[PDB]
Amino acid sequence: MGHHHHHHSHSKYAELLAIIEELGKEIRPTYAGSKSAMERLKRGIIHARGLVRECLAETERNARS
Amino acid sequence: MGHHHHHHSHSKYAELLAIIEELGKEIRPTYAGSKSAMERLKRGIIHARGLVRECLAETERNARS
Repeated sequence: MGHHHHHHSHSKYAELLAIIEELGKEIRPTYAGSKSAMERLKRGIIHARGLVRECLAETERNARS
Repeated sequence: MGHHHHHHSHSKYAELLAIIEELGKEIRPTYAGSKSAMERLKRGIIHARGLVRECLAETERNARS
């Protein structure tokens, strides 16, 4: 419990969270046949994957894989 | 052509990738008005969001600001 998001600092993670919390909102209008919402949904989904691949290229070498 | 992934390292980022790319598909049946699809999309998004908070809070202890 705590309706108080952290501010978007210079971080893959702060942005990655900010994207995915947005994408959950745009499900309702996308399902309701709204073409602007499905665009925002897709836009963030690809943008999020971009941060995940930045984080993977880093953390996979930093792990042992 | 970047469909080939790496062997998923024991990490939430690897699982996170697998979710978010699949959400890219989930846009199509959700927008179509499939009630099963909006539930898959949302389930994936709240799961993904949880993974990001786990690694964000951990990087909050690691990195300063």
